[PDB]
Amino acid sequence: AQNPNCNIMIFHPTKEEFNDFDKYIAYMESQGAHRAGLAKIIPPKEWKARETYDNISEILIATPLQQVASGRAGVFTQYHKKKKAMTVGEYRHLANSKKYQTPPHQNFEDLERKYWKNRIYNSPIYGADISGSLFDENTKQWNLGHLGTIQDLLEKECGVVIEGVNTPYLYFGMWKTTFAWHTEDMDLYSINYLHLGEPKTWYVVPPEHGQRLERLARELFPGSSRGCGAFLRHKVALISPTVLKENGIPFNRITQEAGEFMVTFPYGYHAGFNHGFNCAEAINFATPRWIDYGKMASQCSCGEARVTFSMDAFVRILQPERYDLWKRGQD
Ligand SMILES: O=C(O)CNC(=O)C(=O)O
Ligand SMILES: [Mg+2]
Ligand code: NI
Ligand SMILES: [Zn+2]
Repeated sequence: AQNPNCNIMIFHPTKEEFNDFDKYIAYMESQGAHRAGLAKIIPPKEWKARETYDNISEILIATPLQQVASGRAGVFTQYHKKKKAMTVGEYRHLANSKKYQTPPHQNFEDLERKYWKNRIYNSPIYGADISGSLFDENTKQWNLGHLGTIQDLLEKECGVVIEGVNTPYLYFGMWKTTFAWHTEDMDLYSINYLHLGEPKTWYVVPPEHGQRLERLARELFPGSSRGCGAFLRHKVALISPTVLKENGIPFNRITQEAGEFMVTFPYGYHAGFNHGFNCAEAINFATPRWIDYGKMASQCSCGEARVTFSMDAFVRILQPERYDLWKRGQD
């Protein structure tokens, strides 16, 4: 078995290997990459996402989210308070202000220490989940707006044609902006490209050990667990590496820098934080190997998770027994 310790693997495809996206994902899996839940892909030196980032300031962040924490430093939830709209230029200025800017630090490890010590005492503002793309239309390789759609994959594998669409999302971050522990909708893959700015630190639990994280989460968030049998789908709970280690949960960590891709694999729980002002683009995707994960994915039916239009068909076709309860949660 390849990669039996479930380490995060880093790949350096050549320009020729960067042509065929599906083929390269299957290659990475042949080397055991998926066992970690997360892989890094460094593009060939010849590649670029677009020519420059000099003209992005007028993008609108219609609903910036202030991420307010509750709990203790290593075990907390966050809720998202909606703020007034602002442009990317306005948000960048805000991220760089004395109130929000990255503190002085020695290296990524020192910054990570500072994050976990101090995150809860601040409420950073995240421009998350903005439909759109920063890839140039002429970028033919690993262009996250030109991937094969999940609806087409389901139709290719299973023969059933379904409604729905699959488009990317932009994320504008600042210091301490946080992504809570989660797997993707329907335990899909994700791919995330860090277009510009400061790094993003990731934590990940191997898919084969995801239920260990779920059992810890139920212990640490016991009211939430009584409320919903899949409350990590709410995407609000944080648990620090120190607490994971104290409880014997297998995990790994890595820092993504600008110009790098990360892929999360089906049922790979992940969480993390941004180091300073940045912009990422991410989208969900599927492969043949996903289908079995999609059929077994947990679902939130309590009403909290509320998701896209296109998840309806995935539940309806892959999980018909669960469909009626899940759809009630959507309505
Ligand atoms: O970058 C973020 O805030 C969150 N991203 C992801 O969870 C992802 O790409 O799957
Ligand atoms: Mg602009
Ligand atoms: Ni994710
Ligand atoms: Zn729920």
